[PDB]
Amino acid sequence: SGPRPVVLSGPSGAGKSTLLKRLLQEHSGIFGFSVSHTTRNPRPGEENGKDYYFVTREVMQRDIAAGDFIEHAEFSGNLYGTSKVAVQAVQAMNRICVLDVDLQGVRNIKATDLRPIYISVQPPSLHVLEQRLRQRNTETEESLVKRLAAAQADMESSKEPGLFDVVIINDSLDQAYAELKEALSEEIKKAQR
Ligand SMILES: Nc1ncnc2c1ncn2[C@@H]1O[C@H](COP(=O)(O)OP(=O)(O)O)[C@@H](O)[C@H]1O
Ligand SMILES: Nc1nc2c(ncn2[C@@H]2O[C@H](COP(=O)(O)O)[C@@H](O)[C@H]2O)c(=O)[nH]1
Ligand code: ALF
Ligand SMILES: [K+]
Ligand SMILES: [Mg+2]
Repeated sequence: SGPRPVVLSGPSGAGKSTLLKRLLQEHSGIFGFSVSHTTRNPRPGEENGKDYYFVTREVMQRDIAAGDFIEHAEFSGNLYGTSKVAVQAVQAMNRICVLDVDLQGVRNIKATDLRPIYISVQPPSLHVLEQRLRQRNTETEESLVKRLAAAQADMESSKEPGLFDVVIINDSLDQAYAELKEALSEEIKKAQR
């Protein structure tokens, strides 16, 4: 009836992070980022407590047994999870929770009662995704290949009926960001009432 959380997914290197950062900055009073937990090493320019909760695998696994995570899955040999407190933190600020998860996270979230909107940020082609991943250069050659492999599997699943409410083709960043705003108009209107 009113505002609902937002689940944004897609293949690695498809522009999900950049689209969210512009959305969060331009709409700080509407959207709050869900800070997931990860076991991978921090990228340059990454800050703990904002992009992720950078923890070791022992710390992450101790939290899984403690039940701190609404969802969790492994990706590229590193652990990821959405903590229950991460969603509650955004809810405590009267903001729409925006989550960045993989395909496994989306299916896990389909079980939960958050009832979010599902947005898939897709590249124009698989080859373009490789170039954008290679330009970022934050992954090893082996990690890039398996990230490419998971991209195509998530690419085909993006066409699953009823999985993604809205699919964004990330060809032009301005065009993709405009489409993101348009699909979020109902959420922004609901939050502002
Ligand atoms: N519209 C676009 N055109 C060209 N490159 C883009 C576009 N959007 C994003 N990128 C590339 O994607 C990279 C960042 O991707 P990122 O959002 O971190 O991937 P993920 O979706 O896994 O978070 C940047 O290096 C940027 O060059
Ligand atoms: N299941 C799940 N996946 C996540 C979570 N956070 C990030 N991911 C996904 O894991 C991958 C990690 O990408 P990175 O953040 O290392 O660039 C991305 O596909 C991202 O969407 C999470 O909390 N849970
Ligand atoms: F969210 Al990414 F590579 F930046 F999976
Ligand atoms: K996240
Ligand atoms: Mg990201």
